[PDB]
Amino acid sequence: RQDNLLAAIWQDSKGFGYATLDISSGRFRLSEPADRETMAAELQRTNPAELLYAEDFAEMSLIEGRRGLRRRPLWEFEIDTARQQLNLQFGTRDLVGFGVENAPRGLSAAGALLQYAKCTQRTTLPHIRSITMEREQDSIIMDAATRRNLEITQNLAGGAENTLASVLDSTVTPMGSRMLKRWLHMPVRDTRVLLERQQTIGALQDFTAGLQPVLRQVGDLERILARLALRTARPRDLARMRHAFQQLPELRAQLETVDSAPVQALREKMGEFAELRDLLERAIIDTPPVLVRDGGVIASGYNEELDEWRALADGATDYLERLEVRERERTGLDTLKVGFNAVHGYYIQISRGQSHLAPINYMRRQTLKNAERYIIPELKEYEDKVLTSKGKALALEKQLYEELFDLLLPHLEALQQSASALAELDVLVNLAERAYTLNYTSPTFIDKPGIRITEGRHPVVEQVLNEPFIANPLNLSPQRRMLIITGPNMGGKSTYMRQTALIALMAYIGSYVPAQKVEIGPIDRIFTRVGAFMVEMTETANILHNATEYSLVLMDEIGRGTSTYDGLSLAWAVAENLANKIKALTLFATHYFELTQLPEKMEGVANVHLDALEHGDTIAFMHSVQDGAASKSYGLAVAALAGVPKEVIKRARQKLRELESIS
Amino acid sequence: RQDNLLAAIWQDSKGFGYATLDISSGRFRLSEPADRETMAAELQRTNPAELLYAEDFAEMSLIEGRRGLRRRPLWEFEIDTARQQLNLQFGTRDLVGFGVENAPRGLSAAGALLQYAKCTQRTTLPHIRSITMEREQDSIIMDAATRRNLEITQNLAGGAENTLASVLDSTVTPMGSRMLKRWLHMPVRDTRVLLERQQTIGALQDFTAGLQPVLRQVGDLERILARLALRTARPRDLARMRHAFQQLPELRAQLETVDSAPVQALREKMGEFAELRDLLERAIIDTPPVLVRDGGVIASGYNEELDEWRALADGATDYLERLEVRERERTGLDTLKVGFNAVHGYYIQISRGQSHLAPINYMRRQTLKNAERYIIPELKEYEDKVLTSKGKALALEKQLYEELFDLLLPHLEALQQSASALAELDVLVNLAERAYTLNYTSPTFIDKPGIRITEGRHPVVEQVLNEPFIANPLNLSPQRRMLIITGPNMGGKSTYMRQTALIALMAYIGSYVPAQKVEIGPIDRIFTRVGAVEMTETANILHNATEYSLVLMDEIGRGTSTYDGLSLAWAVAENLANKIKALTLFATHYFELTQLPEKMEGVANVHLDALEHGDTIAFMHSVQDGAASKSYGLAVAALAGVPKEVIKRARQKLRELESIS
Amino acid sequence: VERPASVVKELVENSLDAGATRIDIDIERGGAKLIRIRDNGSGIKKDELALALARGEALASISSVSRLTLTSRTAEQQEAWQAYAVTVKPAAHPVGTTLEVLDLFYNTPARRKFLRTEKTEFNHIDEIIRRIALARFDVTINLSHNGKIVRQYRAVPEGGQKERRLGAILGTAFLEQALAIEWQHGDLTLRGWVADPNHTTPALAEIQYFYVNGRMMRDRLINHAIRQAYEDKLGADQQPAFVLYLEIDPSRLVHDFIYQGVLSVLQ
DNA sequence: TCAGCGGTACCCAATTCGCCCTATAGGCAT
DNA sequence: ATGCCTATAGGGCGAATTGGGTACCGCTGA
Ligand SMILES: Nc1ncnc2c1ncn2[C@@H]1O[C@H](COP(=O)(O)OP(=O)(O)NP(=O)(O)O)[C@@H](O)[C@H]1O
Ligand SMILES: Nc1ncnc2c1ncn2[C@@H]1O[C@H](COP(=O)(O)OP(=O)(O)NP(=O)(O)O)[C@@H](O)[C@H]1O
Repeated sequence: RQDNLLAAIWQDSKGFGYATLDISSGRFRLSEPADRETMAAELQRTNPAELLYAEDFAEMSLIEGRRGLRRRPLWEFEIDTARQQLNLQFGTRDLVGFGVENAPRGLSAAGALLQYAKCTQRTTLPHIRSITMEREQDSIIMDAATRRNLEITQNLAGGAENTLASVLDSTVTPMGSRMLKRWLHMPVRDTRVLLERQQTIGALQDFTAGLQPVLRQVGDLERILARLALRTARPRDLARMRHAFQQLPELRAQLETVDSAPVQALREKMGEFAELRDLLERAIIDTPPVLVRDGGVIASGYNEELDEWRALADGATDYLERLEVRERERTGLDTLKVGFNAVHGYYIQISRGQSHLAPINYMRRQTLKNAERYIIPELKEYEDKVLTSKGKALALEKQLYEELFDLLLPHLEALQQSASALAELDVLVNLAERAYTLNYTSPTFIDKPGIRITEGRHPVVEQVLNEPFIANPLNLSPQRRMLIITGPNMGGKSTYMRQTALIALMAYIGSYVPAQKVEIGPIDRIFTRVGAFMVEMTETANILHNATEYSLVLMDEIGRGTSTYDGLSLAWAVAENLANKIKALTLFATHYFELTQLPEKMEGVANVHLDALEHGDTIAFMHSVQDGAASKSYGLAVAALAGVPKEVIKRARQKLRELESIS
Repeated sequence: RQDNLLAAIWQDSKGFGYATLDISSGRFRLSEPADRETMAAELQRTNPAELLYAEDFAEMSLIEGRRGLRRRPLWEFEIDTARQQLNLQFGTRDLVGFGVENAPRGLSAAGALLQYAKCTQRTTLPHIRSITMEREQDSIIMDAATRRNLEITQNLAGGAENTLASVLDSTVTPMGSRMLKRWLHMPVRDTRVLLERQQTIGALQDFTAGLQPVLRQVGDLERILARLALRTARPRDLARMRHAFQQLPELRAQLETVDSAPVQALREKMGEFAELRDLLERAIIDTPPVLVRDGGVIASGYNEELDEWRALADGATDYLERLEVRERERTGLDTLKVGFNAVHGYYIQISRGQSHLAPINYMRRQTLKNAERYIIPELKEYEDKVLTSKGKALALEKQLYEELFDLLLPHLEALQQSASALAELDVLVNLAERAYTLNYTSPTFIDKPGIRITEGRHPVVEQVLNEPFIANPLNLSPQRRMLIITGPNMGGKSTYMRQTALIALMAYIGSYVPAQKVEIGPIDRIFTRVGAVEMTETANILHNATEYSLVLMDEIGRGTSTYDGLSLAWAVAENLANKIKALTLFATHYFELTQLPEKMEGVANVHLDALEHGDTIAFMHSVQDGAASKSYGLAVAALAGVPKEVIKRARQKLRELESIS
Repeated sequence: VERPASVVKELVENSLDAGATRIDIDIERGGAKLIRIRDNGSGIKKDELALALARGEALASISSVSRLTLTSRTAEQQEAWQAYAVTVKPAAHPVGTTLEVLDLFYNTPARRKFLRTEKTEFNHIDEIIRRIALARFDVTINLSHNGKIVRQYRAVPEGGQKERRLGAILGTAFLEQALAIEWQHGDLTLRGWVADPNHTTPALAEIQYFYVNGRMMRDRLINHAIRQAYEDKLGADQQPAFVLYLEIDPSRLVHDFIYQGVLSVLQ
């Protein structure tokens, strides 16, 4: 009815870290509430009968109205002792298999709580065998192992080739590519927001083609706005911004006809800012140079005094031409040419043969090998008005350009909203393109955890392959909550597992899903195991402790272990555990044919396998999921198909029938 | 006693690609000779009775003095058909398991040779069962599987922490960090060049500390020289170059005392450009600004006329102060202040109350909220002499600065040699410091393939591990040419395998190796395997690996059933002990393979003994003659965090399975 | 066992007394969150480990007073046994003994206040090693802090080149000015180094260390004997710089033996 | 061909973090 | 009391370090 709960809390410069312990059950939890009200709600929720705090706790207001308070030293909340003590408590070499290793803020609380727990109790605490991170936000729970393995945004090498990004990233502008990458990093699980996107994407499927060229004109407006705030923006950045402003009347017209209130809401957030368009159109030249440094940025008609100091530098070539002409006529020297030099200034060069036939008005400035350059008062006067007018017109150009920041920054906030909205439109319209092109379906969300796929396919593997993906369906529910996927190597069982993982993630960005028809339930935690044991078994334990009734478990080859008796026996207990105790959503791709005796042993487990036909040494993989189990080994048949010599394959078949003669 | 041999060749803008075939035996091969003489030597070596060339072959001079020549079309040497045709010939889905997939220049020759072979013969040629690439550079042949696994420059995650780089990369300058990294991806096997480094590294062990601070002053001279050649160099780059030039007298003195002819040679290759030192010392200010755009680069005393145009801009503040003072006295307005403005130039500001009490000489330039700014002929005249002198002094600064490229580029070549030598010194002295620091030994090279390690250790793992590395002894030779390392997880299966791989590579950069004593033989190819695909990499190692190659097979047996991976592992071990006789390391969990030392000659049973006490376990981490006693995942499972209740269910299911065997 | 350098002192000694020629002395957070001493000395059996804690004087002076993790493998074929906190289970470790101990401070709040900041406290730990280093030229000592290897005192071979490690302990400043001494009258044998008082600078004046059959004793008798010798060569009487080693059969005569040894070396 | 033209990798270079150090007091046996 | 020693904490300076700016690199329809 009512509990006796113990807890602890600590903070750094970043945020807060929290931990608890019930001595009745032996539950030991962790969290990192980032803000204050979240932290106050977490204390209010748990309601510990005894609460720890470090002597130097800054935000004391939280704990000054709580009961059974305990002032503790600082050193007790140090991560060094915390990690060391908790590692020997659980007996592990790391706390990675609790999924809390990279939560040091919270482990300061946990570390201080256990040191205190071992001292408060000093009793039998083997009912404490684990800790787990219960995130303050449960909108989505994703491990870096998924992000690196599924290759959502990043392949194994580190690039973005044959990822879910590469596929979905046909986005015309880079700020669209990034918002796409973030959404995949943070799949929204708020049913309303997910349906907001699915109704948006459905309406733009047809209108996608018209808007996409208009979005490619914008460029990266988001990063231009960043430099605008820093007062480090460049002319060709402002040129892109103006080019983007001209498209807002066009986009407001195309999206006005579209039937989707979310689109009409995005269309208003899109805005127009036709005043800020007018400013930049009048201010800047159509295509100015790279930097402001050497001017030629602000167009004539904007500033009258810019045009004044320009008019001095503009009355340049004609002034020298008429001098060059008059002096060529008067002297009778046709090699006479009036030109500029950065070093000496302007001059009058005459060929060496005609050099000393020049008049007495000319003063020697520069003696050359092939000529004699001179200077005269008219030029040396005109030399001054140019050099200075250049710098002052250019100086006015720097100042005006920085003044344009003072004119744009009043709308800075509204432009970021617009830029985010334009970036969002590129993503949404890009997804609406992908859904239109590949005939992706809209998955609808149910109350209980389960994915029902009808002829579904791997959204990435299908695009790169030179054969249409053998799309296969799925039927997950808390009744059919695990599938033992046996079969061959290149059988497609890691694919059908990873295809299911993307489908869930793609469904949870409100994007149309790679299938004919999907109905999916709440998936809070997407856990994955990545092959290559001290890497493998650590992740599996994390997924045992952390995974819930609602979590999606993606086991790949639990069994790359020291034998076929350790790996099976573990995998066996893991399958039982997730069917008996957790009763969680599990996909168990394995080569342990002995585990195919679990559908008869367990309730919730179901035998499936990947059909393959082998003729001779060559083998062909149907890549189709069938209800049943694997026929036999297939590595022998694959080995040759991977290049392995027939001297090995024959010796494999010769050693096979020496081992297969036993069993 | 000569055979009928067939060949083909093609070239792109980069280099040349080559392929051959003997129709008696069925041996089909591949190469990419980069230069001409290498390509001429390869034709001379093989000596094909029939030789193919594409109609548009550029360097015809090679083939116009050869016999049985065949002019072929271009499209036949296209990679698309080549890959497609050769894939279906071997029956593979890729040519990755031949180690030629990323050698397209050579596959144009191989592709065109087979299309010709299928047309010359027009019968079944199952004798053609494989191809293989031979980049037999003095540089060791390594698949990227090794570089991503050994973590030479990059760990599994993609960072450069817990690498062999991170460890050996205590190099003071970045150009040292890079030459270190290139050596580790291109290990020298010219035993003479390796001994040149080992004699160098032994002599600098003592002097390592004193030289290292002097090398940290240099900075990245190598990339500064690249910008100097491009005529795009920055003042701060030339400042670093001068700071480096000042250290050359110092380094020439320290290395003069050292007893090593290779060091004395490198000391001469370092040379001295004290003439270029004098130039930059006189020319540039001690620390100039970022760009030449801003001026304030070239120091006074270098150019007379630079200082002339500067002297105009320097007679500024006193001219305006005396104006400000005289005009404040004359008018009787004390709020009168003469200041500069980037936009408008210089001016004379007076407070709004005193603004219209100013004299008739004053011309309005700028009206303010709080004041009235003016301009006068004396200022507007002085305004000209400043603005123009700035630009002309600054223009002379740009020109002089580019002229310094015409003074330095005569030595450009000699500076690259010096920079390479300085970069090489940082590497060598860094390794001399590492070998001094981490108690490394000098490995000596023998005639036949084999590594004899005496209390060796993993050069990386030992450094980052809190506890000491349990030293392991090794004895590889063509007599003991394979070791079945069965054992627990945290047994040290992977460590002792990968520790051996680094030891070989570290020995083949002429650097002192992580061991008490090593004697090592020729290792040409280092081939490695790890879980992400599997069969693809193993096959490459099978086909490519020779009597001399180092094989590092890791858990072959991640398969479809117990039988397909045991049978393959047993066959691959037999193959590399029966046929190929390569120096092989086959860490694995297959205790069933421990029946091969009695089956095979050259195979030897070893294991990383683990003694289980209480519920918990100790791993001796020491290689013992024998095999694994039992399964260890059960013991590890708990150590990976797993609840004890499924470990219990594991032990309860274990004894249901162990009751059979 | 009040200063963190005290814990070191005892434990680093504990290795030397086991016949150690390698000491891995390691620390983190200025000795507040790691005190690790690993040796290549003689190991201690699973039997002797238990009641040594529950050298046996010093181990127990820190063991139940800290989170002490004492592991060792006897040179005799065995399996490295390991204790914690009073719990023996086996590790795997080379021939010798290792004490990866965390801060003694546990139930004493006042002993935390006694802590004199840190960095300064690892600088005091350094001095302990720096002293112990000069005492034993046959033992290798690698000192590390925060995981960073700090100082590297490598064992010189018997009657070898002592100056490198000497210079590692006493910096490059002293090494240059180091004038070696070799005095001998019957049972008494004096060895070591002295910086030439002519070129003695403020930086050198930090070094004043005198070792008597391994043990260092801070005795004022020696201060007189030395500053008598530094006065009666050149007029200037500034702060001296020296490291000296006297071997005696197990007072005022010894004072006179010292003085005579110095003045002859300097000239 | 072609002239921008935006991207993109990569070398800085002010900024951030950690290490040193010297005036500034205390400190504790005498 | 006391007087020479001794650690100390803020301040200064140096060493990493990642964002910002630049020179370069294809390249993209036109
Ligand atoms: N449905 C599918 N349609 C077509 N090709 C597929 C399909 N599923 C998988 N593949 C191909 O199968 C190969 C690898 O399949 P995968 O599922 O990884 O094999 P596995 O049996 O899981 N063994 P493993 O490679 O160790 O993971 C690749 O060439 C895939 O493109
Ligand atoms: N000789 C050794 N000395 C010290 N630690 C070692 C040694 N060998 C292995 N280890 C440690 O053992 C752990 C991993 O061992 P490793 O051999 O890489 O794994 P394994 O036994 O092959 N199993 P797996 O993790 O699947 O690769 C790490 O903590 C290593 O530091």
